[PDB]
Amino acid sequence: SEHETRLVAKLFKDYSSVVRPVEDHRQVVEVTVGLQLIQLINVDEVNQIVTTNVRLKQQWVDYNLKWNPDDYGGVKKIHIPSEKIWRPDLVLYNNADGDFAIVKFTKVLLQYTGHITWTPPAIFKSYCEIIVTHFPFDEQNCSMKLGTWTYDGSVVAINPESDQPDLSNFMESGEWVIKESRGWKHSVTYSCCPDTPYLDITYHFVMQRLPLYFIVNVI
Amino acid sequence: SEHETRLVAKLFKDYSSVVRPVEDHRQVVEVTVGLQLIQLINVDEVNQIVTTNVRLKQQWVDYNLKWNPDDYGGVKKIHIPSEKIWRPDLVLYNNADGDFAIVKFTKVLLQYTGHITWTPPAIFKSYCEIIVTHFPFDEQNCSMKLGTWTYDGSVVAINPESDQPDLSNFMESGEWVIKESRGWKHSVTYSCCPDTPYLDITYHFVMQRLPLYFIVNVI
Amino acid sequence: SEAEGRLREKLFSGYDSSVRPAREVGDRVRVSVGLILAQLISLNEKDEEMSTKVYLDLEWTDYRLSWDPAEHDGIDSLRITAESVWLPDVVLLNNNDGNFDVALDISVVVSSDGSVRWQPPGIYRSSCSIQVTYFPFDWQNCTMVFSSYSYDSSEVSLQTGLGPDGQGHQEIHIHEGTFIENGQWEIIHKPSRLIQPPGQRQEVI
Amino acid sequence: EVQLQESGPGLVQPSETLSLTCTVSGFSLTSYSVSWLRQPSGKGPEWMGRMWDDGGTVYNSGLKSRLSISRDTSKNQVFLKMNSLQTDDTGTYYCTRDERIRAINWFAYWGQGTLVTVSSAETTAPSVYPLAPGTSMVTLGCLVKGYFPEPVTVTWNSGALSSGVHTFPAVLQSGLYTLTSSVTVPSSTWPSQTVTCNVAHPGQQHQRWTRKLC
Amino acid sequence: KNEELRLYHHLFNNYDPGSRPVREPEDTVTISLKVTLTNLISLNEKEETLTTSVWIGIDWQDYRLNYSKDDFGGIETLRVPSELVWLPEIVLENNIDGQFGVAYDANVLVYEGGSVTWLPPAIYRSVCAVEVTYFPFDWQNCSLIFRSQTYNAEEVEFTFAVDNDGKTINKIDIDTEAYTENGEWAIDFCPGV
Amino acid sequence: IVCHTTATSPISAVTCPPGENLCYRKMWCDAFCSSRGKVVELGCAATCPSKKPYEEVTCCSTDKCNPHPKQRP
Amino acid sequence: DIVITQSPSLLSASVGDRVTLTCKGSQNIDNYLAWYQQKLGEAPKLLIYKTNSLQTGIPSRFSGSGSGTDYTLTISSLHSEDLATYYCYQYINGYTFGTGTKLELKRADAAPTVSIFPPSTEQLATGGASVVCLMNNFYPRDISVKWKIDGTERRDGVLDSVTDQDSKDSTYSMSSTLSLTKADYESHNLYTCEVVHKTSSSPVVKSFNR
Ligand SMILES: *[C@@H]1O[C@H](CO)[C@@H](O[C@@H]2O[C@H](CO)[C@@H](O[C@@H]3O[C@H](CO[C@H]4O[C@H](CO[C@H]5O[C@H](CO)[C@@H](O)[C@H](O)[C@@H]5O)[C@@H](O)[C@H](O[C@H]5O[C@H](CO)[C@@H](O)[C@H](O)[C@@H]5O[C@H]5O[C@H](CO)[C@@H](O)[C@H](O)[C@@H]5O)[C@@H]4O)[C@@H](O)[C@H](O[C@H]4O[C@H](CO)[C@@H](O)[C@H](O)[C@@H]4O[C@H]4O[C@H](CO)[C@@H](O)[C@H](O)[C@@H]4O)[C@@H]3O)[C@H](O)[C@H]2NC(C)=O)[C@H](O)[C@H]1NC(C)=O
Ligand SMILES: *[C@@H]1O[C@H](CO)[C@@H](O[C@@H]2O[C@H](CO)[C@@H](O[C@@H]3O[C@H](CO)[C@@H](O)[C@H](O[C@H]4O[C@H](CO)[C@@H](O)[C@H](O)[C@@H]4O)[C@@H]3O)[C@H](O)[C@H]2NC(C)=O)[C@H](O)[C@H]1NC(C)=O
Ligand SMILES: *[C@@H]1O[C@H](CO)[C@@H](O[C@@H]2O[C@H](CO)[C@@H](O)[C@H](O)[C@H]2NC(C)=O)[C@H](O)[C@H]1NC(C)=O
Ligand SMILES: [Cu+2]
Repeated sequence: SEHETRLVAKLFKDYSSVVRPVEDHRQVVEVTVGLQLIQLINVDEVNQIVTTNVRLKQQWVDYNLKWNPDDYGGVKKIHIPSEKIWRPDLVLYNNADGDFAIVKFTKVLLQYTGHITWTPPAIFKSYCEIIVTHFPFDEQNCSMKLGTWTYDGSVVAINPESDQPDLSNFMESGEWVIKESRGWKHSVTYSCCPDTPYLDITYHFVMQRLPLYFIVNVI
Repeated sequence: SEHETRLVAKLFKDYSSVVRPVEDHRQVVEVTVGLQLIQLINVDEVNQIVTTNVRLKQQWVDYNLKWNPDDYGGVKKIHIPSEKIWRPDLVLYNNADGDFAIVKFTKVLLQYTGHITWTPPAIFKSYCEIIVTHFPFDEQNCSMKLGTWTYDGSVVAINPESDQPDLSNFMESGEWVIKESRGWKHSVTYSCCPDTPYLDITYHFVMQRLPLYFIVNVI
Repeated sequence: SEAEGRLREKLFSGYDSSVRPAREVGDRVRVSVGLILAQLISLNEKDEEMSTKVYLDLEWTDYRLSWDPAEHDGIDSLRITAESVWLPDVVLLNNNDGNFDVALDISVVVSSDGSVRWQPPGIYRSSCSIQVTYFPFDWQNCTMVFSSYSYDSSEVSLQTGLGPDGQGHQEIHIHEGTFIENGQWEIIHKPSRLIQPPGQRQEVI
Repeated sequence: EVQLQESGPGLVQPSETLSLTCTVSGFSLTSYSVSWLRQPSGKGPEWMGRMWDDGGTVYNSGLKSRLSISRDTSKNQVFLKMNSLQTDDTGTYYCTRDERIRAINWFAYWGQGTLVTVSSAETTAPSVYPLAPGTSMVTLGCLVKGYFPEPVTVTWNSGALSSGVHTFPAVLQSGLYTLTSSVTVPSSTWPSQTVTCNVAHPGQQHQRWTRKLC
Repeated sequence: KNEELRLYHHLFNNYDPGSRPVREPEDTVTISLKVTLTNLISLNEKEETLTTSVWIGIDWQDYRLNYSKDDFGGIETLRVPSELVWLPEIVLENNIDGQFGVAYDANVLVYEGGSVTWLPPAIYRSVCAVEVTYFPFDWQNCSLIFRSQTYNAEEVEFTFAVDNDGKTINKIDIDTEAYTENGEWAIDFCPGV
Repeated sequence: IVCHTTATSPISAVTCPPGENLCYRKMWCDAFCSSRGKVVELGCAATCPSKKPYEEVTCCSTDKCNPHPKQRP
Repeated sequence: DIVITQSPSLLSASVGDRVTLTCKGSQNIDNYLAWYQQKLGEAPKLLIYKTNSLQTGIPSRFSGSGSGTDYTLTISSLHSEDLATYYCYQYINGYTFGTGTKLELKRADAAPTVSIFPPSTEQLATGGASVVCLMNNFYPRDISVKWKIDGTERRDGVLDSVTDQDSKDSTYSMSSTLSLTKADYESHNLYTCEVVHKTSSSPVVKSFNR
């Protein structure tokens, strides 16, 4: 506690959360992004909105937040308020009517190597096309396009943690079964700028309805 | 290019938003109050609540916020955050279940004479005695009693800007027609205090229902 | 209150509410978790969501907040706004609406030996799997899972609070003359358990 | 500007305490951390601990129980107390001023270093044996053995040693020092002229002189 | 060292976000406005609320934020929290729920030469008086009204953005390759004035 | 045949797979077309790609014949 | 913690030469390497930190470079004042120091002036019988010494020490001793000291009897 108090005071005495945490402005901050789907809260076919409970793990190295553990009694990791540090501004591009960005600023785990792990919770109300023709026996391919809103791919590169979303903590929905899921990183190019790519990670879930209820109560 | 920063710094170096903005404490702050009605949002006969969109224009002179324009390059007006300055605490006395006071703290326009104009938006849910006997052809006289909550008439005096509310920006309603409107200032005396009046401004609107919907769907 | 003001100013000199009170690097903060149910607000079978009004009862030792009462005018306990001390980020993990935190950060009580006791109110909407099969004659088994969002089991150790007799009263507490009874649901069993992990966190359910 | 005068006892008995003091000049202890380094005889340097500018301390985990560091900002002093000393603790001790960048520290200035030797042997006078061969210039010498502690001073005729003399470093054996010295002298000079080594030992103000014979 | 930190200190160590980027008080700031409609979320005729998600592109010159890339290692853009710069305080005047401002405070981008760009996303619930006369075959003329909450027309002035062809985008911008139609309504025209 | 491709980042010159013999470039507007310009896609095809109603397509057989709009063959 | 090794252990160089010293870690040091110089009887002085940054007031001769686990210090033109020990150390995970590189002045080869001395009778009267063998003004310092008594090699009781480079001629002087009791000494009669050095293909021998 005494060691960690000293450490936190010394880390944040001159920290700036405005500029990117690189040593050289020509370097790219590389952010690993992992989506954990905790619960599929709702599907709204009328307004075409999918409500999901997620944990959005982000990992990156902050150059200025290194320390030597032997200076601080063997403290190898600390927990700090995430409002103090620079963070990537991941935005849900296909937000329907929820929050575009993270709003629950939980604690960041910071390691002596400067590696930061942040795992904020979120509720995503994404917008996706709903195909109702076969209802109730339909299946929906609905997606979440995540990307840095104001940084382009030449200054902050985002990489998916795994080719699939994390479903280990997923609570079983009572009306929809996730047939499959997958995350793809994309790198769009524009006619202004042959050099700078624009990056996004689109997670998608193919979910199938459990029709039994509509069989009993309607059919 | 730097004189407005100088002006704001000079004004607020020793400002206090707690004391009334008068030269002598025995003086009365004269506040001009003007209700602008932007939209009659709703009328609820079941809970007897009238919901309206308003701009509550307030004008008063802050004695300490004068400046000489020639000291500042001919700057005759500036915009200040209203949280910085003293403000009259107008409260909707007949609040039903909304906000009692203003909560959108927009900027005030401050002139070199010390004259402050503040035009906060508000949504008022006033309590109105709905009369249902003649329903649906009924006329409702609904009122908004506004006044300073904690200051009495010997320290803050409020004066209506005009005999009538400002309906110039009023969006026409789909179910009620405002037949007339009128603000009356009242001063009341209590047995505690022969000397100090208590002041309120009651605006009222006579709204007439358009009966056609209820003629079609019910009669 | 001269002595209380001076003691309060003494304790928070150089204190950091963001740093957990582990004296040695390997030390774990033991946190006792108890629950008092003030009102079972509702159960909703459409949202599979149970709404409850509760008081938490969190107890831990912060060595930085101990003092000798005989020196400080016999003051043997102190009441302090909770924002100013280190708090375990105990949150309702299985909440349904994204509200993890307590409803109101009321003051903690600090004993002269450094025991901190905190009883914040909370309105919670936990997710609860509904046994629809026998509705309306059904019974339900809803859970509230409390855990630190940040700290590992190597940093904060949870355990169930004891009863007034000091027995291992692993239960939800319900005061007979205070509990707001529900018109549709009757509480039958109200135990609690500490769940060990299989980098990992304990849970109190 | 920046100076760190480390000081303390040279010889220390086993199992007792050692005290060292570093006196700072050119900067204020309230704004620069001070750290202690140790260089065991025959080994590379190692870090023992740091007195922080804010008044806290941190220690090497292997020395945590044996070390204490403290400071007095009123006269710019930093103190190191160590207990349970052993022969393995013999070496050179440096105080250093540390630079910082955010939470990263490195040693930027050093003291001149104080040699601390852990031993129990008592000061002893040297014997001075002549060294002559078994049968333009030939080397002949003197063996100065059995003395303690360091140093020992050796000259030849006390005024005529000249640059043709070497003083090979002393060696510890059985807790006492042994040294050798040699001079180059003509083959006819050393058996006839009183070529003599003069040796002195400040540890007990001892003095001897030994000629060359065969 | 990080050149971005030098540039940030150089620009903002003596910057006042409370005053307009004009050299003389009688100068008007010109704002270029673009609205990109991402989704038409709903139209509720019972409450007469149109719910839409938009991106508001706002561009202006701020001479106080002028730098050359040659002086700062070739930096051509800087990202800054929007609370740190002067903003024209654009609001949706005809909202119905009392939410005047944007949903997310995105960073502004400061380009060399003093160009400031802001692209906040917003959720808006505007008033739309519903003409029910021919329902269910009806069409509705909803409108979005953007104005500065603080400044009059002599202080802040609007112009429509100009596309890469040089043509003014005097309308709502929608991207054909990603726009998903609403399940109840379609958009026919979207002029701006 | 060698063509520019956007499959790699940055754009790179690549020999087309066997059978395909036309370099092509496709463009269209997205939400950012007003500031970033049109999307650009560069690569190899055996036949000129189908045109969506709003897409712009060009096909050619020379090497390097499909440079990025801010580049040259 | 990160282990550090330095090479070469000794480096003979002449004034004005460019010289490079190498430091290698067991793990990535992430450029948190520093170099400092030490002389005999002198306070250590920091030369380089963070692999590139010169300490204020250091001559521009010194420049550092490296990455990952391999780092180097270079002197563009070796001055006479720069003959010293150079230590690299890391300050990112613990504090660990290299073994040091002793940069020393180049010298023309010289054969050792070898001699041997029996324990004098003044010593034998005390019971001590330490034999001694000397090798003066040789270069380079690479030298090997062996004691033989009645032809049999001896290792027990053998000790040796070598001075640093002579301030005027840069050669080295070495002494070696063989501690013996009077009984052990009288048990043998032939004694010889064998010296191996680079200036000869065969070792030099110095011997005595009786
Ligand atoms: C539900 O809906 C969702 C939507 O929400 C659906 O999701 C879609 O699912 C598709 C698969 O089902 C998926 O297509 C994949 O996408 C892959 C990722 O594509 C991106 O990355 C490519 C690789 O870049 C990385 O690697 C290179 C070096 O290799 C590095 O330099 C880079 O830095 C990266 O690290 C990249 O090439 C690609 O860009 C090209 O494609 C874009 C269009 O997709 C163009 O805009 C862009 O300009 C690039 O175009 C180049 O290439 C194309 C040919 O693709 C060419 O026409 C252009 O002219 C130009 O040259 C993206 O940025 C991608 O890797 C996959 O590619 C497979 O298929 C293609 C054929 O289409 C093959 O060429 C390719 O080799 C590969 O096929 C096989 O590959 C291996 C060969 O052995 C083999 O192991 C493997 O199994 C394959 O068989 C493929 O396109 C969509 O991306 C995804 N979309 C979204 C929006 O998420 C989902 O399917 C639905 N699910 C349902 C209904 O159930
Ligand atoms: C959809 O709704 C919008 C908003 O209601 C509507 O645009 C407005 O339409 C009204 C008519 O209903 C216009 O009012 C008049 O328009 C004529 C057009 O020639 C003007 O001449 C009128 O005179 C005033 O304005 C002139 C120019 O400003 C002045 O010279 C003159 O002195 C008067 O002040 C008057 O404006 C109104 O102008 C438009 N407003 C806008 C911004 O377009 C639109 O027509 C509806 N569209 C559909 C397809 O239903
Ligand atoms: C931003 O700064 C640059 C550099 O000072 C300005 O460019 C100058 O513009 C004036 C007027 O057009 C010319 O006379 C100068 O020759 C230009 N100098 C250079 C070096 O380019 C530019 O005008 C400034 N822009 C703003 C908006 O303040
Ligand atoms: Cu000015």
